[PDB]
Amino acid sequence: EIVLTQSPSSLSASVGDRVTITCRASQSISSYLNWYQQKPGKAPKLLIYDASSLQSGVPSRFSGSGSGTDFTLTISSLQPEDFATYYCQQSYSTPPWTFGQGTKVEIKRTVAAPSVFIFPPSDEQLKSGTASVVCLLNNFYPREAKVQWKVDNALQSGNSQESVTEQDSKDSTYSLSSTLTLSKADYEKHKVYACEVTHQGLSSPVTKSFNR
Amino acid sequence: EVQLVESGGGVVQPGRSLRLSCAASGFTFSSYGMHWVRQAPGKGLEWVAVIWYDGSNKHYADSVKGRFTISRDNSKNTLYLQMNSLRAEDTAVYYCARDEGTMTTYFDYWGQGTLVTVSSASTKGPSVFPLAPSSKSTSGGTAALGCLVKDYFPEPVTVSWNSGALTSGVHTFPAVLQSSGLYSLSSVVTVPSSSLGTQTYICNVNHKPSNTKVDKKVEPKSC
Amino acid sequence: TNLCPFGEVFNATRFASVYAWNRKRISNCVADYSVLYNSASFSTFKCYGVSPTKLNDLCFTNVYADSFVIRGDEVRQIAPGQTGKIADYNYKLPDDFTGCVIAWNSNNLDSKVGGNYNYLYRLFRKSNLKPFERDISTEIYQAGSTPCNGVEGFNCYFPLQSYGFQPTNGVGYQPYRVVVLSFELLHAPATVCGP
Ligand SMILES: *[C@@H]1O[C@H](CO)[C@@H](O)[C@H](O)[C@H]1NC(C)=O
Repeated sequence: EIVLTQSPSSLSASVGDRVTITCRASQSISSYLNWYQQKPGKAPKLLIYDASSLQSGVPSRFSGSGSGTDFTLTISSLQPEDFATYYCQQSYSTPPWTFGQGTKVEIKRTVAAPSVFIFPPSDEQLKSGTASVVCLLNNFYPREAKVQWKVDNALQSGNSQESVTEQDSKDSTYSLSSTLTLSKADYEKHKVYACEVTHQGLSSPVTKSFNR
Repeated sequence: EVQLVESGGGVVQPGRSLRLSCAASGFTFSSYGMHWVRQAPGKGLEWVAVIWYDGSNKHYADSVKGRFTISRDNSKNTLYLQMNSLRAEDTAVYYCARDEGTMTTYFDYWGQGTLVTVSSASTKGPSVFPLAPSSKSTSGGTAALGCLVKDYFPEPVTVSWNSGALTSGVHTFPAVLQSSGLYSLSSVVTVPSSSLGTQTYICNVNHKPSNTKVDKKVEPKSC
Repeated sequence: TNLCPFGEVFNATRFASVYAWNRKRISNCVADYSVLYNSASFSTFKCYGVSPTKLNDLCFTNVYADSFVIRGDEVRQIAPGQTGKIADYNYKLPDDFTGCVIAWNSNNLDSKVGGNYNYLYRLFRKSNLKPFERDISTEIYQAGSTPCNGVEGFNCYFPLQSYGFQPTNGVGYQPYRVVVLSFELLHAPATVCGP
């Protein structure tokens, strides 16, 4: 077998900038490597085949080049349609056809502070014996953000789940949801529930609180 | 021109079997080798199997060699993959791909894929709960509301607003897998405070594997 | 008609030792590799350079077929670039290799009660073997300062060693039959082709 390693695993570039992704093989595979583009949810598409050949229909801004064990795909002018993950795959020693781990290209924009909202558990679910407190971070950049739960000023751990959306197609912002789940009785044993957000766009961590 | 349409994905419990098909259109099927390649949500791309032209010494992959079975049919222009004794780690979106090259092999054309979820859990409809907008209705201040779609299996759930009439400002978070083995998801939407008194806000949640269609109205908070 | 003698190489009754691997040339025929890898278990089929899915629709100048017998764990050494006892002192594949490697377990054929010790392998050599080099010399290896003088003893050993293929062995040590196809595309009317 042959192990392929992409670099970097993720990157952040702006429109028109030249982007460069490298793919390293554990042994020489001549020029028997190809590139694939995959958008979230959609199927992969062929871009470059045999190191440095442009597939028909693919714009000329893409260009692959390499020889031996180290190959490189370059985008001369990044475009908004290029926000996708890029995979390198060798086809020298087959089977098996080995893929790369993927390089997600991210479109960069301006720092934006998240809009923080808190949602207490509805009575409908409180009747079912489970309480789910939701904390929503709307439209922020960059993706790094720390969400901390506090029940009567006590930091929570291991009872919350986070979900993050992909970069928005319109404004290139992220959105995050943190769900804290407790039993009904244990929910009734406390009063203050707070969501604390630490983000680069915020001068200080912001807290959204509510009493039961 | 070149089109590959997959079919057969769904729910499988561990140990059982499932057959997938891939219908091709737009090329001479008997002259190209075919590939089956899976992608586990969260992971990257993984090659599974390949069949020659016409069907001959099919090449598999390890952790699959004795379990799956790839075949084809040039008459119906169809490629088949029969998975046997499916394990939990086989849950993935499966794609069929074509071969090309003098020597070498690259996948020039792919299909949209098909989802296969393998778990011992039971197909269950989701519980939809409202996340009501805050009663502090300022003058502009965009407020947020939404729906918590909890405890369902398997993926996916389709969430729309006002029967698909509200798109701006809608964020449906990717589903998360809970410790109980069921999925949870949250769909939020930001609206002007002015609209809270005027606009009826209803989330439409559709779960096809359990045939559960729920129209839950999210209303402002009472007193 | 005029099909290449692939049957008399793979299904041959008795294989050759890995140190004295047997090379059979294939030319002036049509090749149908669909009668080669019968899937099965533990059987390995790795094509380095040329993809397998197009082997039946390609034309080559010559096809050399090397044949030998090793053990289970030494199957992976039969590959371009790898190193090891077999890859260094027995059978070496070039870095620009353009061919395929087939291997299958033959425990029911090359093993017998009491042990089949007819298969040998070279253990020591003064230097690594170059690609496609065959060494059948039975000269005493000299690991010390004194000349061995045709006999072995202190720092003097025999270069050949018996495998020891018993039907009760482990999969890693059961005898495996290996056939390496090397495809050569020179500058002449290409004789070997496929459907
Ligand atoms: C001979 O070669 C054929 C090729 O398909 C193979 O199936 C078979 O196992 C081999 N041995 C015998 C004894 O037929």
